[PDB]
Amino acid sequence: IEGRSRLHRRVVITGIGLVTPLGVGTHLVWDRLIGGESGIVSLVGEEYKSIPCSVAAYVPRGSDEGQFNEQNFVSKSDIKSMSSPTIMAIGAAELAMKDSGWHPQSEADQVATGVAIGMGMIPLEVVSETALNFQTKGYNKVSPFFVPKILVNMAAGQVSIRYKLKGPNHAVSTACTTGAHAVGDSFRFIAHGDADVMVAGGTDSCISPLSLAGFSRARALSTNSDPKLACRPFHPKRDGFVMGEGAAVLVLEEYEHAVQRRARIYAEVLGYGLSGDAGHITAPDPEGEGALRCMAAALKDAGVQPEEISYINAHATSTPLGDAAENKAIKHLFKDHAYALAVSSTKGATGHLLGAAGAVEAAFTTLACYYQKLPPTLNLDCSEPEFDLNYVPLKAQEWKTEKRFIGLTNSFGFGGTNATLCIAGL
Amino acid sequence: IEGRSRLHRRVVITGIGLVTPLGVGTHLVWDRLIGGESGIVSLVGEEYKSIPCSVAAYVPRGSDEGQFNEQNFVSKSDIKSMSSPTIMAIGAAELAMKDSGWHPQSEADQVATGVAIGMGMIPLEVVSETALNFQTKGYNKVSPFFVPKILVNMAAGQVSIRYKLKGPNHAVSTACTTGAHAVGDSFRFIAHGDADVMVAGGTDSCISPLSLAGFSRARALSTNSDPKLACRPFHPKRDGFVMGEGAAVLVLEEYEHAVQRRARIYAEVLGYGLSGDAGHITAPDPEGEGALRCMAAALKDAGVQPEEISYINAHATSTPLGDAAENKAIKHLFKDHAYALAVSSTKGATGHLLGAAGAVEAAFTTLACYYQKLPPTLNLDCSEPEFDLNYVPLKAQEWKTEKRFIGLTNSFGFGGTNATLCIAGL
Ligand SMILES: [N+]
Ligand SMILES: [N+]
Repeated sequence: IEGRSRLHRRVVITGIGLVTPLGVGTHLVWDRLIGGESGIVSLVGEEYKSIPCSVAAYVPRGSDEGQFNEQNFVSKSDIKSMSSPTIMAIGAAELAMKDSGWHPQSEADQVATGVAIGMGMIPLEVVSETALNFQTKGYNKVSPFFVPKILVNMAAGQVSIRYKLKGPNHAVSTACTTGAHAVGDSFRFIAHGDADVMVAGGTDSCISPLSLAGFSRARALSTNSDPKLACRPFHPKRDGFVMGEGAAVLVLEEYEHAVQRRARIYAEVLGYGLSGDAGHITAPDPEGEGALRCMAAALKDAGVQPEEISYINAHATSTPLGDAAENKAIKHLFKDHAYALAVSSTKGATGHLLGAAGAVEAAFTTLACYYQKLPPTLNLDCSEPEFDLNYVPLKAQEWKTEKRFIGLTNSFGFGGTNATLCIAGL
Repeated sequence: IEGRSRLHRRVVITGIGLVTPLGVGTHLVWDRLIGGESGIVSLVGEEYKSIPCSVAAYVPRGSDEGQFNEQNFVSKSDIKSMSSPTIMAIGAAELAMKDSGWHPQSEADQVATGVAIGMGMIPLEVVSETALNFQTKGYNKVSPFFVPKILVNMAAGQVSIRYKLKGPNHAVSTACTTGAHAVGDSFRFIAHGDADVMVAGGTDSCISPLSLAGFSRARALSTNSDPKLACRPFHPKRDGFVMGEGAAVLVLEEYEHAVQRRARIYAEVLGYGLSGDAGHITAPDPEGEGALRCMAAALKDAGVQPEEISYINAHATSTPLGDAAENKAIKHLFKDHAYALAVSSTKGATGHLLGAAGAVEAAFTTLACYYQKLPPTLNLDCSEPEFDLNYVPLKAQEWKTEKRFIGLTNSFGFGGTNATLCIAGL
């Protein structure tokens, strides 16, 4: 005959694990973010000679609290067999599950818990080094681990294997929209009943001369040699994004499941919206039409009116055209209400985490909901007349409301692929 | 706290586009498959001399009907900006949309049509060739299109741009499960209301010395030098898969939407199940637990009892362990009903299309429903005691009886990622 009705369950976020250029550990990173810190640094080394971009954002490595020590998460042997983004994902997943208090042991809990971690790009250096090894030293020098090491889905696979997660096992690779799709897809799977818990997020760790060359050739990266100033979303002098690396993982969980085990609940995922610009492979719709459609779709999924939104964590990566288009979309969707909400882009602090960007920013939007405090857009000391909203410039803002705090987070990628998540306080 | 009831719509398949080693074009490819043909051939090229593998399945190229002519779909200029899998996906999507009669022109129809095309692995030679170019000829000799060519989501992106498809734009990358996830995710998006039409599928075209070396070092590939016999799913002498290339795209469409425009409908997508083995990085569970769980999840999603299944298109790639494990899962789940259904693997005809495998096999299962005719498992002239089911050996079987024709198609991937689709006649 026709469609029936089915139960659509409620989904909450009960844990967050962050491995980022601001540091390692969700709450330390939040403190640093709110305090106006940044992990953008100058490139070092002759190997970056000739490339127009001279800055990036690295995960700080070492044994100190807040630094990333791979050995805390994977063994020396495991290091050789997995890629850098996979290792970061395992770290972030470990931290997220510890943050959530969810460590499935029984077969039932194992099968009820899935993984949806995406990666935006293959580890290019693993491919090129192996090719050289193969071409010079022959077949027998190729590692039996080569293929599993290089596959985009192996962050999700290894997290599943290492933590015994037997539910849905999914991995998206949608360029800079990856981390948002991972969270949204996990939300849908839980709402649908495929799993009661999902370990969701994104990872990327591919800063190298070759990758920076590629993105510079696509004219995507900032050419500013000053790492303090390079990334400045909405700023008149913005000149391209700054490549970062890291992983962000969130534990999503069915609402009753969370309540019954007395989990700490940060926020509820209310809606997920998706669209395509269908315009250009790298340039965004200049009017921001795709961004408007995915934000609108997220609001429709959530059953929320534009007027009910308090905060938008913008994608705004510090590009001339990108930031302007998103700003346009926000103003066109929210009309007079655009002046009554707050928008900020946190990429000034983290850099652009590529496949992890949408997940890290879903984490920051979740924490903004939980704390009703908004992280700043760094470096925004002035703006053009077209940028006339509250972008939380420079300094964090309190945002207290007695009504429900509801936020959106946007992610857009090459290929014109767009997603928005609608996340709310409880 | 437990959630709210929402409309869950019905979803049908109204077009199929195939670019495969059996040829190009829907009913042509089906005819060849049903006729017992195969596209597996000897590897040609001196670059393959050192590697143990000697067979593969290529898309036949040329201007004859049934051959792939890239110039029919993409300009000579656009070719340079796109990878081989992207080009095959464009061809497959155009053919699928032609087959469906869906060419959206209105703003409403364009926004209602999304794209979900995945890719398992980008061609490795694009990376290593660019690396060499960068090293020896410098930054300013790197193609500005390098990053687009190495992104998994570019097939979905290009299909969106080229056919102005403005709905959800999503690209999964779950190794050999990719094509199944793309169709299932599309099904869920349409059922949920995100889109009324999705152009869904998978593409891969990465046969190269390094890729084959990788799979050989992983002990995944048949070393049989006879292309007529190399791939033989369920056979006593099976010894690894044969790598293929290609793309398969299906137009999924909301049921009322299809009826209203008087679409020709092939089949209904009833359910989608996902699981993870959480075991070995490349091998499936020897007892097929994960496979059992994803099949069972698909039946649950579809609202269908095991006894209602009449046909399974097996993932069975022609590996000792994998084929036995899937067979075990089928027997464990269906119990005595396992002897009442039919199971076949079509990889003897196409080879293993990697990220496209689950989509091509979804297409074949869809056509099995439509025609009530089952494609054979090639080369199965005998079997071991444990393989005691009806595998449609050698010759196609008519399947016109019982009640509703309901099929399953299974796909399994490295990282233990599993998916099943349940697809039925109407
Ligand atoms: N964002
Ligand atoms: N299959």
